Amino acid sequence: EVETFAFQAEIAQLMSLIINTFYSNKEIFLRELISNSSDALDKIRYESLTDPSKLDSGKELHINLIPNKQDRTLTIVDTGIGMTKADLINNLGTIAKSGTKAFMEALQAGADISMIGQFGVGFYSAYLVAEKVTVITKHNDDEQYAWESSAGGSFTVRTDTGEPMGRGTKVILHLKEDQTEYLEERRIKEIVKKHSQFIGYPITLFVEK
Amino acid sequence: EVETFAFQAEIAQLMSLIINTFYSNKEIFLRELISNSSDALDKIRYESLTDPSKLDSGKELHINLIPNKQDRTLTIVDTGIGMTKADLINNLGTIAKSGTKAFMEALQAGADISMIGQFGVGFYSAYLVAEKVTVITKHNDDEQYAWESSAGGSFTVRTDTGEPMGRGTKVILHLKEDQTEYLEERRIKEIVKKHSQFIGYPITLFVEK
Ligand SMILES: CN(C(=O)c1cc2c(C(=O)N3CCCC3)[nH]nc2cc1O)c1ccc(N2CCOCC2)cc1
Ligand SMILES: CN(C(=O)c1cc2c(C(=O)N3CCCC3)[nH]nc2cc1O)c1ccc(N2CCOCC2)cc1
Repeated sequence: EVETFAFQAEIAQLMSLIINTFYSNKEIFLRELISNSSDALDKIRYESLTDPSKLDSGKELHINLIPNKQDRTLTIVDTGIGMTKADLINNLGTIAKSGTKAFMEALQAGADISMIGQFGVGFYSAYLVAEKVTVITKHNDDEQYAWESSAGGSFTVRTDTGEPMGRGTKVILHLKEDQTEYLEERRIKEIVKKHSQFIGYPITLFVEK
Repeated sequence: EVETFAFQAEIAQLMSLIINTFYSNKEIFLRELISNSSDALDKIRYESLTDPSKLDSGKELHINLIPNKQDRTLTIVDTGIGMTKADLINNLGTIAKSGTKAFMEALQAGADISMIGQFGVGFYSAYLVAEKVTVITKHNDDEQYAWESSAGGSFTVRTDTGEPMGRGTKVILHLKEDQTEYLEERRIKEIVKKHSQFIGYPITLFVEK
């Protein structure tokens, strides 16, 4: 039912560095996640040019930002290409290996944590603000999956029996208690305007009722 | 034999802006092209994880920089995924439309030409230094092609009967007379160190004999 995996050694080391380093410029996590969503959307958009049937699972290409004060969660939803079971368990970790090692070498040489995206491992900056990250994903060629990690060197992958999402990725950030500023509408708008002004897909902020 | 196509209106406008604007920070073209090569290499590397036969056309994943003082050309060769005929004629132009329009709107609003890559149209910065650009490409699923443009609103595409390259893309920059500094070893090294220090593939500079 639920399978548990160890992160690649380099990724586990990067996650501990992120979780334990005193670093006040935490807002970069949102830019990194939106950039990842933009990449997934670019991929499905490109693939649909030669195979329009790839859009049968949904034609709208967008990003939704969903803060939830009551649950203390910030959700980033996109209708990109999504990820396969192989992506979640191995492919993405394999690809991230050289960038993770290079990033850690750069930090040692005095680089700033904000440079994380230049190494293709921006996702892990989510651990600056989140105690747990849950990722629900659906690729055309595979089942709907739930990936999850509270760091500590492991992650889980299971088939997701929850609401179907058609195609794409939903990243659910379970925020740390001192990081609730990222649930504020004005704060999210400020971050998006500063870092993500130039993304080629509509970014919609869902206002809480 | 040789087919001639018009650039999409927005791209033709961007090219004229690039060719006609007084802008001294021309070195960004090399960073933009190396970033494009890195993207192509990421794609083949990722695809090879689920289908290792995609590497039958070549296992080495790298970038070569080849200045040629005698021909006044700077060649950037990569062994990435390469491009199909559809990529050259339509797909890449289609995708670049929103980014090109957005980039031009940003320039109007005072943005710097160096921001070109943030709009996914970095390739066109090649026209800061080149009077003509020739692109030889080979994707696993297609024939070897030669794309070429001296701007002026048109480009050509033909099947290439020249040396086979296995898989990848070769960008040949026919430099403007006042832009020969980009053929100098020290100058290329300076640019690569400043802008491309963090690329996940070997970048080899070929020294002229
Ligand atoms: C296909 N795909 C996605 O569906 C997707 C993944 C996301 C992640 C993420 O990175 N992970 C979530 C689980 C663990 C790793 N964060 N937000 C995401 C939004 C998405 O739509 C995807 C997009 C981008 C990238 N990367 C970009 C940087 O360079 C390396 C590849 C890899 C996959
Ligand atoms: C698959 N592929 C390539 O084989 C390749 C293309 C290159 C270009 C280029 O852009 N063009 C050459 C002909 C006309 C347009 N310049 N140097 C390149 C090196 C390459 O290996 C490729 C790589 C990157 C991208 N883009 C990145 C930015 O975002 C939009 C997509 C699109 C295709």
